[PDB]
Amino acid sequence: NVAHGLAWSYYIGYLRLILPGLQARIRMFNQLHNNMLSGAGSRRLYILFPLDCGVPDNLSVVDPNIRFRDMLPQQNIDRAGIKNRVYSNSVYEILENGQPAGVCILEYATPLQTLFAMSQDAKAGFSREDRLEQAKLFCRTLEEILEDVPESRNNCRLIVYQEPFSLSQEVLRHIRQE
Amino acid sequence: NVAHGLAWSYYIGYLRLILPGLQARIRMFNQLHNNMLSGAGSRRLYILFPLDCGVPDNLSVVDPNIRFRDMLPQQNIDRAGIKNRVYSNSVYEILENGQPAGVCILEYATPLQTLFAMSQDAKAGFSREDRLEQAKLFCRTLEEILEDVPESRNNCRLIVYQEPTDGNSFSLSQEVLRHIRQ
Ligand SMILES: Nc1ncnc2c1ncn2[C@@H]1O[C@@H]2COP(=O)(O)O[C@H]3[C@@H](O)[C@H](n4cnc5c(N)ncnc54)O[C@@H]3COP(=O)(O)O[C@H]2[C@H]1O
Repeated sequence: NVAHGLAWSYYIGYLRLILPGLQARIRMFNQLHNNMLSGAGSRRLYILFPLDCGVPDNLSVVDPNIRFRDMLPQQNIDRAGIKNRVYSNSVYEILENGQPAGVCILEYATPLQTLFAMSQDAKAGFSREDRLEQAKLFCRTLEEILEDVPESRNNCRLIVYQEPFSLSQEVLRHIRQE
Repeated sequence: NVAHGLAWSYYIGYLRLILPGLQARIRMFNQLHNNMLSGAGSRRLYILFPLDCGVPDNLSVVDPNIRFRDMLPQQNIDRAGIKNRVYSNSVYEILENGQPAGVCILEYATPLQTLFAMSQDAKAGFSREDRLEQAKLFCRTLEEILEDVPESRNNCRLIVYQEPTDGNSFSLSQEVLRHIRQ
């Protein structure tokens, strides 16, 4: 199942690596940028999961209420022969009525671009309904791996959504949760 | 289709991205390192494909004759929200009883690590015969995807091999040299 591969790829090749040392890179960010990620809703990685598989590379474009602030300190790992493979995250202010109402670390789940792609292939196949079906399983499979590792919930939130819808707002919702 | 998602991932999420900008970075690497990557066989990205899916992080350990030299310039891309996501590649000397035999860009196919642990997982399951079958399919799917990308053959070389369990001899560093020597 493609989705299980995508989900295991995301965990193994990324989360499992990135998640143990997030709070470390955040204590550093606060010392460096004047205690910006102070709040509890600020000390997690918010991962956007459009079930439509539509994933823009620039967030400010898509919702002008999401403004780039800085990047977390870089994290450098030897990976499968690549020396110092770089793992980098970005920090964002979210706006409400043009005011900075909250800050967080934010990105999309990259492999949904891959799912989209497979789906448009003239021989691979899928349809919108098959692709949406695989997107949900991707998400479901990712959740259930994350359970066996309670370093997840402290460190990361999944934000899942389908568009049959305010992005900067739904992000504030979760930030304000904590 | 697990291997299929993985073959599409390595391309859509990597080779699509970095193969085009590869030669610009090499020529820069040459100007900062005394024209090291001189040969046509050196100006390629060599990707190791162990069908055994045992993919260690450090090469020199797995074959003493593969020595880390330096790194290519990094390429930064805004990607799915991450600003300046970094794409980095490493350069290697390949030794032959202490004599520098060839020099290239070299790495493993990272997703092989994913099949490995997937197989080991208690519930995700599948055996060593099933993982081997999926690793093969990965390569095959990858290679057919790449047909529509004529730049690729001038930029990267897939090096597929299974390691011996029968006692036979296999030299990885030799294998890389053969490919370079093409
Ligand atoms: N440094 C990072 N920063 C932020 N997110 C990250 C990340 N590394 C990984 N991810 C997430 O991990 C997914 C799979 O990572 P993976 O490393 O196993 O497997 C990767 C890897 O095999 C190859 N690859 C991708 N990016 C690479 C890179 N920057 N350097 C070397 N190889 C890379 O592409 C495969 C799939 O790439 P893909 O990007 O689509 O998808 C990545 C991405 O979704």
